Amino acid sequence: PLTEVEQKAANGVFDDANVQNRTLSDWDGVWQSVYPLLQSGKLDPVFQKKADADKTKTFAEIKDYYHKGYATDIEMIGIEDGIVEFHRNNETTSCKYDYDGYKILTYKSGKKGVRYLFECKDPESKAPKYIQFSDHIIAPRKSSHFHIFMGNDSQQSLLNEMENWPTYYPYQLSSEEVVEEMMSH
Repeated sequence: PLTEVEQKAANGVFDDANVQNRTLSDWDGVWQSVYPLLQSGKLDPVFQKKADADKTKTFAEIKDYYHKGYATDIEMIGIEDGIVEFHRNNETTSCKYDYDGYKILTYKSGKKGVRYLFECKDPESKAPKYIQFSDHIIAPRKSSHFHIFMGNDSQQSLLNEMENWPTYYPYQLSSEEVVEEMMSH
């Protein structure tokens, strides 16, 4: 169900002229952090396969890399009617985020990605001032999973973040299915 342009953009290959703005509604739904799967051992098959297929890397290096990447105490995210909710252990923050457009990034690998930028302008909210979505999509399309960046300093600080990228799949997916997607999608 992917066009050549979408399929290549998914793999970090695209012309900048094909990148288009999106809206918050692309990430509407209830979403679950993948971090507990890593911690329980349920992602081990993912790292096992990757380590096997790549002769220059080991299981421990791969798992540690995703441990840094996935680490977060934000267990779920809900997005509905313009509001993003961050669920921690019993505690919950939210904001009606403003869209701020996107930024195209060229990574050290020469692959490319796009960050979709939002800002909380509610002086009453306790949610992060700036957030960014990255999900291998460069034009309007409902997301099937996403990486999110959050902070209070600047958008540019987040643009540089490459170590920690808390990651979220639809909360209705079983663990097997989240594993299958990480192996396949």
